[PDB]
Amino acid sequence: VDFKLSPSQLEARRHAQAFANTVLTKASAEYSTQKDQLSRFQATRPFYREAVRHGLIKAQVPIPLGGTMESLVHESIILEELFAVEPATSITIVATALGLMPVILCDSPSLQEKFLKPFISGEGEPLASLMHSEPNGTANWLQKGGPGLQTTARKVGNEWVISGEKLWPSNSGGWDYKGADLACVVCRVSDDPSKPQDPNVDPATQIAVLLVTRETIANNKKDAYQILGEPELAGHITTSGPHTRFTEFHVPHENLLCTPGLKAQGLVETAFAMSAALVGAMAIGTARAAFEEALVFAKSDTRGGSKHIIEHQSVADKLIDCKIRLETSRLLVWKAVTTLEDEALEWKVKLEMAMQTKIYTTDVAVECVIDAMKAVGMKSYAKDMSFPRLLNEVMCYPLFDGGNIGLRRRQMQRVMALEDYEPWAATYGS
Amino acid sequence: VDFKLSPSQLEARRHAQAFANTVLTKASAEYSTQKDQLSRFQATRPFYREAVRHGLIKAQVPIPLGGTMESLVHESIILEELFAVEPATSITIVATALGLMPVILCDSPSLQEKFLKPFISGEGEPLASLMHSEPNGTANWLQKGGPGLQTTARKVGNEWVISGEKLWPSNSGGWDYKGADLACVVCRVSDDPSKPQDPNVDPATQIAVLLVTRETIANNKKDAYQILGEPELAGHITTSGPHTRFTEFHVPHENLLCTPGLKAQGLVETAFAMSAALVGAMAIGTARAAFEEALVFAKSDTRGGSKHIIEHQSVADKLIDCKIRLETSRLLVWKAVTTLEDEALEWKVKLEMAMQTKIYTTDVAVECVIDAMKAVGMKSYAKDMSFPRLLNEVMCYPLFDGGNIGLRRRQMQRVMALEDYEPWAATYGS
Amino acid sequence: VDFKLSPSQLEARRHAQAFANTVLTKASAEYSTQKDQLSRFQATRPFYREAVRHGLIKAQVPIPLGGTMESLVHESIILEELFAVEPATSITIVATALGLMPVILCDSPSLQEKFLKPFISGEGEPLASLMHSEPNGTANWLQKGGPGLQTTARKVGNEWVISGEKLWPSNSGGWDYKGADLACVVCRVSDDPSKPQDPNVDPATQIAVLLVTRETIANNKKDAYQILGEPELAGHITTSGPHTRFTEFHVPHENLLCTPGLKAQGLVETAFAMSAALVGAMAIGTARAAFEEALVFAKSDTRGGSKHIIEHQSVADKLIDCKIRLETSRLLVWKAVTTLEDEALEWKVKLEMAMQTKIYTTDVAVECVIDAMKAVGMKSYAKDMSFPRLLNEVMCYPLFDGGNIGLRRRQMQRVMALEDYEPWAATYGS
Amino acid sequence: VDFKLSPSQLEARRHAQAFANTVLTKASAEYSTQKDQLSRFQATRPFYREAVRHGLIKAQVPIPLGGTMESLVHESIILEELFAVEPATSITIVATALGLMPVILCDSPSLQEKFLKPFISGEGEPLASLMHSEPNGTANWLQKGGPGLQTTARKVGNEWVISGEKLWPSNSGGWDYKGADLACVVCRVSDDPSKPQDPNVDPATQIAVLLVTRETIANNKKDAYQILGEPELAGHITTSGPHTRFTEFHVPHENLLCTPGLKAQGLVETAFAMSAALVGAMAIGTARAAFEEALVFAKSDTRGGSKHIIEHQSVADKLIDCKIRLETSRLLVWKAVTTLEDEALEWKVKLEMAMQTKIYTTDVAVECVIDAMKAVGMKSYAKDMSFPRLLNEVMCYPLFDGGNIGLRRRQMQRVMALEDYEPWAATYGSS
Ligand SMILES: [C][C][C][C][C][C](C#N)N1=C2C(=O)[N]C(=O)N=C2N([C][C]([O])[C]([O])[C]([O])[C]OP([O])(=O)OP([O])(=O)O[C][C]2O[C](N3[C]=NC4=C3N=[C]N=C4[N])[C]([O])[C]2[O])C2=[C]C([C])=C([C])[C]=C21
Ligand SMILES: [C][C][C][C][C][C](C#N)N1=C2C(=O)[N]C(=O)N=C2N([C][C]([O])[C]([O])[C]([O])[C]OP([O])(=O)OP([O])(=O)O[C][C]2O[C](N3[C]=NC4=C3N=[C]N=C4[N])[C]([O])[C]2[O])C2=[C]C([C])=C([C])[C]=C21
Ligand SMILES: [C][C][C][C][C][C](C#N)N1=C2C(=O)[N]C(=O)N=C2N([C][C]([O])[C]([O])[C]([O])[C]OP([O])(=O)OP([O])(=O)O[C][C]2O[C](N3[C]=NC4=C3N=[C]N=C4[N])[C]([O])[C]2[O])C2=[C]C([C])=C([C])[C]=C21
Ligand SMILES: [C][C][C][C][C][C](C#N)N1=C2C(=O)[N]C(=O)N=C2N([C][C]([O])[C]([O])[C]([O])[C]OP([O])(=O)OP([O])(=O)O[C][C]2O[C](N3[C]=NC4=C3N=[C]N=C4[N])[C]([O])[C]2[O])C2=[C]C([C])=C([C])[C]=C21
Repeated sequence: VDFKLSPSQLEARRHAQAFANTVLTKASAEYSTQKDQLSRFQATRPFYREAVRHGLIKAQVPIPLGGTMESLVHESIILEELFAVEPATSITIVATALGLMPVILCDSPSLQEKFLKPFISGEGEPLASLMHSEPNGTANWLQKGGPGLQTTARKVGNEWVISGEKLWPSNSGGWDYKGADLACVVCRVSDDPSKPQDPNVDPATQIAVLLVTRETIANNKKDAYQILGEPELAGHITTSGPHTRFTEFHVPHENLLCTPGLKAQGLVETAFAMSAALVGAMAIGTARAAFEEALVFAKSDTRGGSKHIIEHQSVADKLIDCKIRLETSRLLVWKAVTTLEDEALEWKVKLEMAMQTKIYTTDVAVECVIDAMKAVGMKSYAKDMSFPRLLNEVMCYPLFDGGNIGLRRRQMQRVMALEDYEPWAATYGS
Repeated sequence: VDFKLSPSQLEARRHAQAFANTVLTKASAEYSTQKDQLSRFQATRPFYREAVRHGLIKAQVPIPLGGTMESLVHESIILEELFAVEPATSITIVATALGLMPVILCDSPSLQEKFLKPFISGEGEPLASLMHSEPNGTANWLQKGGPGLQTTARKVGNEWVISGEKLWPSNSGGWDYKGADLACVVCRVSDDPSKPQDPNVDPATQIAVLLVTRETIANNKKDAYQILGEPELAGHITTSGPHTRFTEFHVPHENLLCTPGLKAQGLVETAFAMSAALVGAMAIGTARAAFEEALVFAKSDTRGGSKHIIEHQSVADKLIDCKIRLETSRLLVWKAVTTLEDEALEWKVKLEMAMQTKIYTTDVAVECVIDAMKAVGMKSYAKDMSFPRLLNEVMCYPLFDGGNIGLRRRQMQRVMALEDYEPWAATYGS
Repeated sequence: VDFKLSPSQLEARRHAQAFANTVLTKASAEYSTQKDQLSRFQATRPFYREAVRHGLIKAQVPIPLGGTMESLVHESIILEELFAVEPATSITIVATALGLMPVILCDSPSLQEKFLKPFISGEGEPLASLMHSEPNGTANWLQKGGPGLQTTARKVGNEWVISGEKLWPSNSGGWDYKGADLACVVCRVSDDPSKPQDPNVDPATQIAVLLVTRETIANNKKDAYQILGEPELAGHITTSGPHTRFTEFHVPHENLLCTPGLKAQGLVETAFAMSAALVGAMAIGTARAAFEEALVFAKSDTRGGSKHIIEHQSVADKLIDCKIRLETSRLLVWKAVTTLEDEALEWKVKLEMAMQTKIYTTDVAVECVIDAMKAVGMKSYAKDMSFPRLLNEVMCYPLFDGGNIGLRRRQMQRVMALEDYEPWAATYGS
Repeated sequence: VDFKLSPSQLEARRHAQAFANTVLTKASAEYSTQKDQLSRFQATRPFYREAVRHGLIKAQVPIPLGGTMESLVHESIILEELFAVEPATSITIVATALGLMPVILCDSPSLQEKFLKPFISGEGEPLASLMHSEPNGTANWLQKGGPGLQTTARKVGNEWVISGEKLWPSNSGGWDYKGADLACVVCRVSDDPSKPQDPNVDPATQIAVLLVTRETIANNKKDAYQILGEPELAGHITTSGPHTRFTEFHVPHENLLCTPGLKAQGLVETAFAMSAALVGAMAIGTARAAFEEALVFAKSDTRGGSKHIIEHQSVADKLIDCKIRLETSRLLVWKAVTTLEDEALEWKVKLEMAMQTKIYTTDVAVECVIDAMKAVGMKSYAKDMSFPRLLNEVMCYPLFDGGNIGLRRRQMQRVMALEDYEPWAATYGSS
């Protein structure tokens, strides 16, 4: 057991810091003047372009697939540094990574060659999206006896026809609402969409994932793909994640990611478990910005007293708590991503670790931001400091990427209740 | 011991609910279009007008002084209903109340008659402000050997001359930056503002409070009173609490609230202790709105499952923790304001109880809003629900009205450390 | 709304204190030399004797029934004082109170007069016990489709025959294992005990409560009523709540408490709800002793430094948190018991308030004891201080009287989910 | 970065597990019958003998000093397995390790060769004790202008004379109150012990460590070393940490660990910093036993319902929270001991990491035990389950080894307040 960083991992850190400082710091002056969520998102376009130019999109795809991703620890380091400065654009990079994951993870060399090509070119501003989330929710999408996903697909000849609405998927409508360069649309198979999911068939057996590109949307009637809305979010105000409606939206059979059923579900599960671990790095980045801002302040400001406020035990107690949360969180992320890369561990083991990581790091990040504000006091509440932005951004994390209460705690509970559950396999082996 | 409400307490609730429902609900339409903090405050003026017309400003003044305040429990009931709906204007009323408290509490019948007049009239939109807070902080304003308040006063002839800066005080610049109708300016006495506070002099012995009206300001040179800025707040985006500079600002000696010294400090301390108790009702109002919005959702929405989400043990646990926090908070506030009104108890007992109240209610109000959001899930993060507003609003409370970490816990610690401290005196008697 | 105590409330406190100080302080010298739970329980007989002599058992029965209970606030005040000194004997009194509650609550004046008789006499050491808890658990005793209670009753001729086992009920085997002077044995009605509970009938319709006295036991074969064992408890080491087997145990039909079904369930529910509210006073008593011991220590000990440790912000912070938990807890208890006594309120309102109180008071009491230990430091871990006993004692409360996790949160959840739920009805009315 | 365990690390776990299960499980039958703290301690002697025989005392000493300790991660693994089963005897072993640390960390080969010898022999039941703590407290022992340690020392001829009292030090009296085989006695230097510490001199400059063996004690008058008492503890009921009084107790100058002053204080700090990191594994063992008992119960008991209670969200939530605390705790411990072993890092960086580790792991262990008890319910409260023992044992951890409130939070705060404080140096290197 070793925690030492390789030269390539310290370089990744240096590269991410340089990009965030020289590029991402200029973003706010552009997006802040815009009047709504989409406009703010479109204002980030030049910065994403610079991310592509800096090789950061290509770094979201494994080397075997023509990308430059060195490992998930490198990835975790990059994301922490990025989110400690500016989640605008940073969020777009990782949302694209997620949107690429089902293609990355499938075992279809032709699909990989064809659909990952734009993202490994180092050109343009291509966006990917994993379109899973829906207006009615998704915590219960696999509940046997329940309605299931409300975006459905049926096969008609050599094509699939998609019917229904998505809500929340990042980048899903692309820069201009004519679509992400690649969307992986997750559907429930239904020959007759006006009828309820069969309560006697396992929902996981009816899952399909269809690859939709801008070409696919262009080859369809205009009214077959409509953007109905764009949520105004409490924080991450520069992201896009619209409300989309599919109506008789035709997709070539060749665009079907794999055979419908447990394998399709598994691709979705694996993608979202990988994101569950990586989200920890984002949360640490945000909470670290908070902690660091409060630490610098506490060590340089006396608040009209005789000594720097760090010298008061209650203030120090808050900063200690912040520090501990960030330290424990990073260790857990690095544990989780390494666990996920370990070919000798069973899925159950990797999944459970990923669930722990998402739950802990996101819950604790919020406490860290809030405790940092309390320590600084009143001055943390005005927008000449980072905290108002950080407070809104940090509340995203426990809720998104499969919220802790409805999704991640349930996924974990399910593993723990299996007769063969081995709690310590990721540490002490089977 | 009795918890039953009188018909007048019930009417106070009804009256406050109706005002919030019929008047306050219309405020957002007006302030949401405005570009900055001051503009948003100005947009709020017609609603403070209606609050005056509804008698709510007169209700901030005791009956023996020409006001209509029935009791502090009536007050606590009104504040909860207002803040449950909309802190805009509601904050202005309560900030005015605090700005009036030093005059309400003094032993000067002539001063009371003169200065409370416009506030008990039922007319106009008159604003009051207790101007204590400062750019450098105030947590250590009473520390012997420290720099002390940086807003100072010296007597010259039959006038006092104020030098220095205030920051944060609600309403202080009035509607137009020409002054609150009444500001109580808290100063440290210094015949030479260039020299440090005497470290062998108890800071409390040097406190003066000077009454400043729009007339006082108009009778001074142009740049003797300057508004240097207006903080943009995370929440309560329609209040005004500017950065003010006094330069050789002359005030008549007749406007000095009382003899400078311990009695002046006493009036400030007492006003802030009353507001420490009342603030709990504000926190309750915000957190209650969060709880109720989450509760309705939970009992009407299945999130794509087969049952309402309140039927999941994890969801119910969150709503349970919310309800418990709200219930204990309200009991504590009523206990505290009732203790304040009890002539048999000595100040230190009333003070310790008010500190507890402020600390508890404001800390747990934050947790209540956060748990409500975790129970609702992703939907809580978009502005078509209240939570984004409530999250920014609730974080004000542990920070403002004397922060828990620097001020209130320290005030409580000091009382607990006294040799004759009686922990249960507010309950079981001395 | 009023918090002021009457002369009788103040006398009840004074009386409880004198009894705790003069009588209870001497119990430890007797029970400490004993070898097992029963030996320790039996060694407290002389102190329960004194409690009866001080009228404390008679005080558990309302005045219309020949007892001296003044109110539930008086009761809460009494219990707080007793448990702040010594839970031994104190626990026996309140367990007797619980045992008597179903009789006190029933609609039969002749049952009341016959069975309550020895408890209002002021002589002897009468013990009562509500025999509900079982070896297999009780959290799901009313679950439709579940196995239900495993102590069952069938009617044969003019008598009932009880089959099965109880575990935990305080006082159940009396001083000598020949039985409590009054036991209320809660049973699932089953004509054939070898058959499972019918999954098609609502469990609450099958509840019956049978009154079992030392007479009943003497009138049965020696092997019909067996004590299989006595749990060795972490804390409250002088109580008795043994493992009891009923085999073909015959009970007169006259000794049936009421009609089986909802009526009998209602009496059990009501009894346990009242105890849910009163348990708060016991938890406060224990936590108060912890807080006050830490407080006195903090104010008199420098821990080899230059100042009393209460002058360290981290120490004060712990003491402040303790104080707040205690204050909020007592407010909630007094609110709940008052709510229980208000005939204008629906049962579900009283139930929900009782549930909140049990959950909150018992959870935070544990935190209060631990923090007080943290503040005192290493010294708190040795048995020359109260803390070791208090720690073990305090951990009983979240678990017993219906655990927070399996029972009270579930009872509260059920109420919150009802369509006609009124969260604030106990405060603001229906 | 790597989390995989080596064959020897995996073997250290199997070995520690086998010893706990075959040996330590039998301890209870012997100590449970005794009537007081010392008797219960004395009843564990045969189990400590077996620990020695299994090479576990030798494993508390670095290889270069003739011991068998392979690394602090190995140590962490061992302690977690031991404490998961039985802290009796396990506590004696680690308390000995701490008592050995000042000698292990000193720069005197002759002193190490001589004093560490019985402990690496693989025979007997040798005990070591770091005698720092005192009746009046030690949170403030280094406070300038404060009273300081009340165990003082003065040099008279070629000897040192110790005056004052210790309280709490593990094993300090040995098995029979004739002394631990090696005690490291931490003293404040004072020529006239009736005079207060000079408020103008830095307390750290006055620290001395004097080695005191059974021979030392035998060479003194009887009344010069007396045990005044033995605390009855809430938990870890089989350990000894007596109240000791030194009255004109003579020690050879040859037994002075190093020159009094900052270097002597540094050895104490480093020793206690190392133990701050290792304590985390002790707390993990205790909390882990709680988690595992609750998990087994939750997955095989319906509590009179129609499904196992782990199938209830609120029960799962407690087990999840326990699991997460345990996982985060072990990562932190392993990070901390790895940091401590990193020659490229500054002391302040190592210390800060050790403080964090101690504060977090020990606070969170307590929550883990209590949550596991809440999930099991009423049954966890009776002594036919482990929890009553685990509850009392777990509360020791935030309190001992320098309590979190008075000591470890203050040591950490002090580091954070320095101008050159580097928060992420143990992770991202120094700039
Ligand atoms: C890598 C990282 C990056 C990320 C980004 C993403 C994520 N996640 N994005 C997205 C995408 O892309 N795609 C998609 O699809 N999506 C998305 N998102 C969204 C998210 O994911 C979320 O999380 C979802 O939507 C889900 O949600 P939730 O909340 O979790 O769920 P719901 O269904 O809605 O529910 C709610 C609630 O309820 C309750 N429950 C239910 N059920 C249940 C419950 N409990 C218990 N149990 C049961 N069964 C609970 O409470 C819950 O909470 C997104 C978003 C955003 C904002 C962004 C920015 C992005 C994104
Ligand atoms: C009842 C209702 C009413 C409300 C309104 C008001 C209030 N409060 N307003 C005002 C007025 O009116 N006036 C005045 O003057 N002011 C005001 N404000 C402000 C507030 O009050 C606040 O709170 C103040 O500013 C204070 O703050 P703080 O934070 O508390 O303090 P400082 O000084 O800043 O400090 C900070 C921090 O630091 C630390 N420390 C210091 N010192 C110390 C410490 N610790 C410990 N120890 C010591 N010694 C801590 O951490 C702290 O925290 C206001 C405001 C607003 C926003 C509004 C809206 C309003 C108002
Ligand atoms: C007023 C004051 C007085 C008191 C005393 C009494 C009480 N309470 N005692 C008694 C009597 O008397 N009687 C009877 O019967 N009993 C008794 N106890 C006992 C108690 O009450 C307890 O609490 C019972 O046992 C119950 O328990 P719990 O725990 O709650 O339940 P279970 O069934 O066992 O369960 C466990 C667990 O699991 C889980 N779960 C289940 N289920 C479920 C769940 N979760 C969710 N959901 C569902 N459904 C949970 O976690 C739980 O926890 C007693 C006792 C003692 C110790 C004493 C001293 C006394 C008494
Ligand atoms: C790993 C290994 C393990 C081993 C074991 C040991 C440890 N720890 N042991 C011992 C030895 O060996 N040695 C010695 O010396 N000792 C010992 N111990 C004891 C412990 O360590 C403890 O921790 C000590 O004592 C310390 O305590 P504390 O608590 O921390 O302190 P003090 O002084 O007492 O204090 C208390 C309190 O107070 C307060 N404060 C003060 N000061 C201050 C404060 N605050 C804030 N600030 C300031 N400045 C606080 O709150 C505190 O808490 C031992 C023990 C035991 C039981 C065992 C079993 C073992 C041992």
